[PDB]
Amino acid sequence: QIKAGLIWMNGAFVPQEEAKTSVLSHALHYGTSVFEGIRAYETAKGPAIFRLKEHVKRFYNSAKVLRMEIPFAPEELEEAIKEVVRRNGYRSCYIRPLAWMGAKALGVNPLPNNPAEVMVAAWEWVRKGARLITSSWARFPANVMPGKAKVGGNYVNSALAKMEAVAAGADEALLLDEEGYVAEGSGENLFFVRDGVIYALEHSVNLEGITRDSVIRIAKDLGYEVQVVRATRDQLYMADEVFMTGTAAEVTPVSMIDWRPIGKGTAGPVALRLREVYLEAVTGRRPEYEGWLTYVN
Amino acid sequence: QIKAGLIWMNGAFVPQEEAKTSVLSHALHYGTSVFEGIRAYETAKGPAIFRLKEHVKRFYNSAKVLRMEIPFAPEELEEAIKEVVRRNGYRSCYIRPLAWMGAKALGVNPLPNNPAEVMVAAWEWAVRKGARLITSSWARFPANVMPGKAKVGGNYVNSALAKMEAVAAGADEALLLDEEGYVAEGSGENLFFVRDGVIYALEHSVNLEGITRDSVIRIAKDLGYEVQVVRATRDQLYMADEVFMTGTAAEVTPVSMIDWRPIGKGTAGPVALRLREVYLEAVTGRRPEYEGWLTYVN
Amino acid sequence: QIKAGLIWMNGAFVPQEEAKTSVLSHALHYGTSVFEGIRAYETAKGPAIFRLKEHVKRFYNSAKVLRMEIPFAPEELEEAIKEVVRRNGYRSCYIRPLAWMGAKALGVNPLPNNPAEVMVAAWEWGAYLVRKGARLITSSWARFPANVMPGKAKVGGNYVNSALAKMEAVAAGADEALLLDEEGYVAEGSGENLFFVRDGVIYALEHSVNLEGITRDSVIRIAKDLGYEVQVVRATRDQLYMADEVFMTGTAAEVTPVSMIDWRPIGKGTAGPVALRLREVYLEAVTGRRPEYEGWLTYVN
Amino acid sequence: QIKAGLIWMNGAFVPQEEAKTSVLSHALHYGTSVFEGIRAYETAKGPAIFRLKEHVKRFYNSAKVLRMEIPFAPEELEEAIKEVVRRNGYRSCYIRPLAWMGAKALGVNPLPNNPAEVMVAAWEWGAYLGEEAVRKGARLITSSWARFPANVMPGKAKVGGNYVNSALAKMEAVAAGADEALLLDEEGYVAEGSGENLFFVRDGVIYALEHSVNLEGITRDSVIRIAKDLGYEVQVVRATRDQLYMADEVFMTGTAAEVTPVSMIDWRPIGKGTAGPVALRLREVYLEAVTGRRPEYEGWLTYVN
Amino acid sequence: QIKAGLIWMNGAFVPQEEAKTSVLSHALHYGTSVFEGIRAYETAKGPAIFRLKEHVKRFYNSAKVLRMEIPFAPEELEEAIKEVVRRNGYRSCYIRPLAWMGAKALGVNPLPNNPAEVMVAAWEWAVRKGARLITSSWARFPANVMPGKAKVGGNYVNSALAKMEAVAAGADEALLLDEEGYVAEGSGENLFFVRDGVIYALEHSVNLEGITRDSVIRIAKDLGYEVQVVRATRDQLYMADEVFMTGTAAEVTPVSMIDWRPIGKGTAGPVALRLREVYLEAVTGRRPEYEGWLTYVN
Amino acid sequence: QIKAGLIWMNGAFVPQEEAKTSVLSHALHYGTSVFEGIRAYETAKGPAIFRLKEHVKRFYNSAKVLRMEIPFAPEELEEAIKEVVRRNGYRSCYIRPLAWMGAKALGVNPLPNNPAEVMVAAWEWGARLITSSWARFPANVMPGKAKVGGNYVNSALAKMEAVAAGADEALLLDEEGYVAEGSGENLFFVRDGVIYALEHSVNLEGITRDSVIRIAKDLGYEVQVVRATRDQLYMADEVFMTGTAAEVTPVSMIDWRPIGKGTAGPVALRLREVYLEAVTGRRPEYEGWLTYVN
Ligand SMILES: Cc1[nH+]cc(COP(=O)(O)O)c(CN[C@@H](CCC(=O)O)C(=O)O)c1O
Ligand SMILES: Cc1[nH+]cc(COP(=O)(O)O)c(CN[C@@H](CCC(=O)O)C(=O)O)c1O
Ligand SMILES: Cc1[nH+]cc(COP(=O)(O)O)c(CN[C@@H](CCC(=O)O)C(=O)O)c1O
Ligand SMILES: Cc1[nH+]cc(COP(=O)(O)O)c(CN[C@@H](CCC(=O)O)C(=O)O)c1O
Ligand SMILES: Cc1[nH+]cc(COP(=O)(O)O)c(CN[C@@H](CCC(=O)O)C(=O)O)c1O
Ligand SMILES: Cc1[nH+]cc(COP(=O)(O)O)c(CN[C@@H](CCC(=O)O)C(=O)O)c1O
Repeated sequence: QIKAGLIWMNGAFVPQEEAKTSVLSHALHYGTSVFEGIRAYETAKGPAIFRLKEHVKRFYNSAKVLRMEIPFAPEELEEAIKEVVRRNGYRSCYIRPLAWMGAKALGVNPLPNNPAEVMVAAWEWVRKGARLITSSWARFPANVMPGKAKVGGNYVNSALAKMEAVAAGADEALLLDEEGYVAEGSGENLFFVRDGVIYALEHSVNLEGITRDSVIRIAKDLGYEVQVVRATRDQLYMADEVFMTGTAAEVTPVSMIDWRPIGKGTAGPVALRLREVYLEAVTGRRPEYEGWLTYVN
Repeated sequence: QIKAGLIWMNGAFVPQEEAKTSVLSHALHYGTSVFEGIRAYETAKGPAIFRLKEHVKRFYNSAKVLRMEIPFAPEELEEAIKEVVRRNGYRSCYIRPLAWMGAKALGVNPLPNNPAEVMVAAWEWAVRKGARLITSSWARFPANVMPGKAKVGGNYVNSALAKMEAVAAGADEALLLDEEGYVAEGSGENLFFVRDGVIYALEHSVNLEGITRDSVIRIAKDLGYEVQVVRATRDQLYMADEVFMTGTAAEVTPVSMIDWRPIGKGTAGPVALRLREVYLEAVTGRRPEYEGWLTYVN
Repeated sequence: QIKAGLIWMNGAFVPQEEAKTSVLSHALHYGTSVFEGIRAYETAKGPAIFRLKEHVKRFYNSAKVLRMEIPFAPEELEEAIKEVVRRNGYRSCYIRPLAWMGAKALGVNPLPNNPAEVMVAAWEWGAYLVRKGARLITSSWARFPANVMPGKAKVGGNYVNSALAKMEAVAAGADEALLLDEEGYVAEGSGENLFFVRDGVIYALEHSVNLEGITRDSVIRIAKDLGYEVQVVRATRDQLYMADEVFMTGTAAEVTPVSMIDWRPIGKGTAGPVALRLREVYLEAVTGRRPEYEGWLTYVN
Repeated sequence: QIKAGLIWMNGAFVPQEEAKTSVLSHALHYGTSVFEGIRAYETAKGPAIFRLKEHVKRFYNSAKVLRMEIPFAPEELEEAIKEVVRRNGYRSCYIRPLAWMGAKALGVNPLPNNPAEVMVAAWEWGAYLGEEAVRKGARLITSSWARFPANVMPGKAKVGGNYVNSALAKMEAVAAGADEALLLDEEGYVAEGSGENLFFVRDGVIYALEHSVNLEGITRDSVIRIAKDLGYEVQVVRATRDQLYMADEVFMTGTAAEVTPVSMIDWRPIGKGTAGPVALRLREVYLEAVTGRRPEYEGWLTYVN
Repeated sequence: QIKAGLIWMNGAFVPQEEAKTSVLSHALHYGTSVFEGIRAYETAKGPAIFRLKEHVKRFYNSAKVLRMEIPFAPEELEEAIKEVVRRNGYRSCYIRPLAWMGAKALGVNPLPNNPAEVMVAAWEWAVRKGARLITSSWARFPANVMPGKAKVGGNYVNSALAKMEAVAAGADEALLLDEEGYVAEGSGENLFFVRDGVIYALEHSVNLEGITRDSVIRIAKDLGYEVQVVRATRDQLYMADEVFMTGTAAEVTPVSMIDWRPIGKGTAGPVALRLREVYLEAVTGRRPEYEGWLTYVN
Repeated sequence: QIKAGLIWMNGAFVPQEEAKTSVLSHALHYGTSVFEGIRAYETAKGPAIFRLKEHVKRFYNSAKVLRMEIPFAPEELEEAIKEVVRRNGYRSCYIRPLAWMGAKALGVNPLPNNPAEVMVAAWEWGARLITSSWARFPANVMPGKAKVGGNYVNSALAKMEAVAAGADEALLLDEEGYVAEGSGENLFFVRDGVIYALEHSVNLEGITRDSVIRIAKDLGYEVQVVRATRDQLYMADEVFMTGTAAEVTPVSMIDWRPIGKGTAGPVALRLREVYLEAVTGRRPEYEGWLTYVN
């Protein structure tokens, strides 16, 4: 079981055992929910939530894609997110906001079910490099599933790929789009390095990662040249380095893809350095990035 | 609110109010659930569930796709489905079995959450004018993106988007095309068209293998119609003598217009209407040759 | 120049020189027209139009796709089609019915331009009545997906794709172009449907993104009547390269044996026995020499 | 009916009633024609045609795609385009040059029909002095018709046949209650409107869509230059429908559309739900440019008087 | 090392050691070769080659695709194939005929290199528990990218990549999907599935028109099975009662699992096992009805 | 026949007639080989191999895609490549390194056949294009970033088609309809003074393409990397191809439609001249790209 503790349920905190919803909820049957992944890191000045406003903005943006109505103002949700950390006495934790279509009706159309129900829960929270395998499941085309949003149903595609990779003996799955180009990991964005240049993948059908965005800024600040391009699986095979970014994965070096060693076959210097500086940034050690932090105290 | 009444929750019936699950359930966050749609009709011999066996079989098959483990034998679920009708005193109703990944963990990989939790709920459940459809701007998922042969919760985000669009456009239902441009299926039903006396069922492609579609093809052949299974384009439908949809909820529904273009005479056609009539006769227990499709609750 | 003669213009015949339309016509700028291609053959009983009703039905079906309103009943157009042959004294000829959006406005939306203007013209064709076989070349232009252009209708704009393919084929030294769909499978010729024969079996291609040819339909019925097994399938270019025979069908092409594709000889390298036989029977049918196919003919006199 | 007046027909102007062609013209049957869309605006120095040479260049480029021969030097067409404005006494008008394959033959191959016949027509265009419609923003709906792949129809050319695709999408959108259609390419990415190019704005940055299978808009080009001149950062990217749904602003550009703010797509409000400050500003400066009020953009204007 | 023995080289047999070609051969650089896979089985009347004529016909058909010229008459190759078996004293063996572009030049265009050089080699020649497959991340080539109806050397880079992936993942074979997401074929075999007693062969799509597939369909029909040819998705296979592959080397091989999802009972099924056994009886000369498919070497 | 002379075979030079391999070699049956194309030009200081380091790196990168093991260190291959020029007395030549899967087994899986066999041979060394009916392979069908033997069946089919159609070279589109590359060259086009290099997409990352971009930028030309359609090329002021063998080749016509003036344009001609000056060691700023054999 998950140790969440007090959970914010539509305006008020309640014990975990009470945070329940009808099994007739539209989202439990049709994947009609949206969520976010936000982290808080321990700093010298107490817990700090990383880029809270960008994550909340995306939460509401994801809802707009489903024409879902969130019956709370962003400011309220932001307060609830800060409270779920305080009330549970968390320091380093992962925060999971969730908006879903309730049980007013079960016709496939979700509009009659508005406004959505909302909740916020949270729980306490490489050298060799991660091993990836390209999935047999293609990332959804942009006119099939809304890839720029974190819609529950989207993750069926992520789930299928993740299970496949794990079953194949790898750590994570790398999905290609329907055209054969690299898209993203089941829950991460991808980058590769070649001849000193850092290449971030275009958005294509992927989620516009906030970690990806953060990584790019940091890389440029450190003096690296950054290019945004479309990439094939063999451009990664031949890269000096490859790494993934994501709220949970932070910056994760990738040492192998499809049993083919990337560069030296272990985490490379660029990825390790980016990961380290990113960690310094989220823990409040870089004044230049203080704007990204929200201290709960 | 939905008037379901007593709901079967993992082996036992409980009041609708007690039928709840954690908001940390994997399926609530990642669309990792499977469900079925089954109907019971009133007959002179009491309520009869239509093709219960095929529906339960597909329920388990859908789970297989997600590598989801349903901790109950098919027979148990079948008894539960009959009892949800009995205990609630239903005659004409829609039955909704649901299997979903619980709250053991929230990593995207659902395997650690097995076995799945299960519940069965049910609730009491123009035509000549014909239904009006509009082709959706959302394409049906390719066979290597989402498992279209299964009724996986997440799949219905695609259906929901198309349905909302169709309704917002003033139509009754959406018609989705696959990514290559061919007709696929409705947001919740299969498609057929008729041309020069020949009935054309659409290939399975990326669609669900409808049980109503299956029933309709058998009925059509029994009535003596030639049936061909083909791939179809939107303009083949525009030029057809008739078009109709099939589905557990839609039964056999004639389609009189698509994209503001009238189909044939612009109203329900004779073939679709005959198939609908025989189908209704079958599900209400008035066709001896199709009694094998019914499961009498009493 | 085209020797059309008397042309039916929205209800009445006028000399060719008078059959004109404004250069501001919607169809001249946006390809918003639909047309048909119908052949009339000289028979022992005078000119006979081949499957007139099927063509007229398709003409109206094509208009339906563009939400184009044709201000004439099918019966009126069929009478006009018969009359264009008679009034010009034609025997064997090609008939070109055309409906186009007029000059009421030039907004891209054609609806405000309804109803469409209509005309029926015809000219002598096939004044004389292959063994070497036609040479095809696979085009670099793909036949339009079914959600890009309405391939089941004969919409004017559709033929830009056909025109591009045909020019390419001729420039490459071939007789006709063979287009593939966007997925890579064989679709149809720039203006014909395709068939192939392998081990005695006749394979007609599925409709996919192609026009449902009336000649294709006729050839299939003829093949079955002759006792041939006919299968409808999806095909790749190399399935054709390896076939014993390949042939095209179309109102203008009739039944044309294909002896070479992409410089690779098909079977024996010349027209095969099956295609030649189907062609002979088809020609006997259209010229009124087959009682079993009289239903397909409409004698003008 | 269209009030065109005197029309330039293959070298000479004729009354509208006489500007006709045979119903056996190749282009009337097979969409084998090319055309342009050019605007003339009133200025303190009389009517000014916007980016005439760029439009004429595209006209001849479109013909090249069809292997169509235009039997007139670009200099002649440009003069005819000027004369069509003068002769008809127009101030604010839309100009429609057209080149189509004639009636020499009706084989699908158009080569035998060369050279193409040509005409230049024009009609008054009402100037908009209001603001409510503009500030309310246009409503778009994503079409069920995909924009043609680059190996199906030549999307960089203004070929008549191409517009069957645009027409089907426009009718659909209008029937759905929207003002315009937004077409996606076969892969699912945003392409362009039935007759406009698309842009979106996010966090102060202007994003122009890549050319992909779309027409390379001359208005799009002008808008990008204006934006850069005003100090905005402009990026060229590929976009999905949901990137537009969550953008701060979305707007269309086109000779007829000028710069049109888009406030809603698929019933989902864009940003504030009305025209945004960025699109409104670009429209403002664009209009000042075509009306001869921006000295820095005078090179784009051709005065007829 | 491969124990081939005497190899037929452009007209005459030579010791294996002498069966070599220039490293400047066009086919070694650009995949411009064609080949066949033919089997001989031991019968009561000595070695018998299975459907030699069809295989030779396909050999020349494949060459036609590359505009490759085989400087030998089919009858000559057929004799060479029979001789590679008897001169080596083989009973049960696999025969590999090969035609490749030589070292006349190395421009990518192979026409200047005609005619092709040809050789015929042969060597002495899962089913119990069923094979385990995994869907590849490499899509089968579209019909306008590589000629899938021909056995062109270059094509097998796609097969090789898929097979390596499947083996590295712990499976026996790879199942490739086409670019659209539908099931295509194995890296070296065709696919079939069984549902409710009905046998479903997959359409040719972008796959090779297998001779074993052809044989299997005829046998299945002769045995009274209903056989349908269709387009299939991965989940249609997941939900099938049985799945099996066919190929010259694979013969008829039952598939008990795909992507770690058990097929039906999770072991070789009865239909696949029966088709395999009847096929073996046919190739070993025990079924008079299929004698026409055999070419006795003695 | 090819006048190659002495060929480096797995560590040692041997006469051409002795450079042979078993007809049972995996690569001869399944296209499982990788190769390179390298040129040496005459200079005032003797023969110079152009960007040897980059070609060798790509060679090993190509093998990785097939999970092919090359039993020699890159430094060893470099020496062999230089030696093949020396020992044959070559000045202006084309060098063809090749690694292929041998005859240990003929199962489709190449792994059991490792390590690969390797050889290095060499021999003394506007355009009209036509768009091919064969599409360049998608990135999940064949590894387009590597020079794998099997990949060239697609190139061979397109080249034969172009030549049969009367053209000099074939222009392939990807499955989506966009321009990809030539059967053996990369493509660029010019419009209003701006040079447009095509994105890598499913193409090979040409070393000549890379060199041309640097040259262009040094000359002051603005260079943009974009995706392109066939009609963008039809409407361009110029079009040209780049490749080790093709160097910088102007394209005057595509699909019988003249490009711009219909003859080689000014930009392509200047890039060609600077490139030729560079490879022949007449450009000090580009000397880093040359490896002198003597
Ligand atoms: C498909 C997907 N792509 C990219 C990302 C990376 O985006 P960002 O987090 O904004 O940099 C994420 C979040 N991946 C979540 C994984 C869920 C888990 O608990 O595991 C995350 O990091 O919350 C995705 O789900
Ligand atoms: C995508 C889909 N396609 C086809 C069908 C038709 O299949 P069948 O029901 O076996 O004949 C259904 C069930 N559509 C469900 C929608 C009902 C609802 O209220 O939601 C149904 O009929 O249960 C689908 O969801
Ligand atoms: C794209 C197309 N495909 C198939 C056919 C064959 O259909 P059918 O004619 O019904 O059997 C035709 C008619 N081709 C007309 C135009 C050719 C011409 O220019 O002439 C025709 O034969 O009238 C087509 O235009
Ligand atoms: C498909 C298309 N796309 C983009 C554009 C925008 O391009 P530009 O005008 O060069 O900036 C146009 C011109 N749309 C013409 C016709 C539509 C109308 O009638 O209005 C136009 O605006 O003249 C198009 O037709
Ligand atoms: C791609 C492919 N598909 C289907 C087949 C099956 O076709 P058939 O053999 O005609 O029924 C084969 C032959 N696969 C050869 C590989 C064996 C080997 O690796 O050795 C075979 O069975 O000879 C293929 O290579
Ligand atoms: C498909 C392909 N694409 C692009 C290129 C250009 O890359 P580069 O050489 O690194 O700039 C080459 C090399 N073409 C080789 C083969 C041609 C030949 O057969 O000769 C070459 O030029 O060596 C290719 O084979």
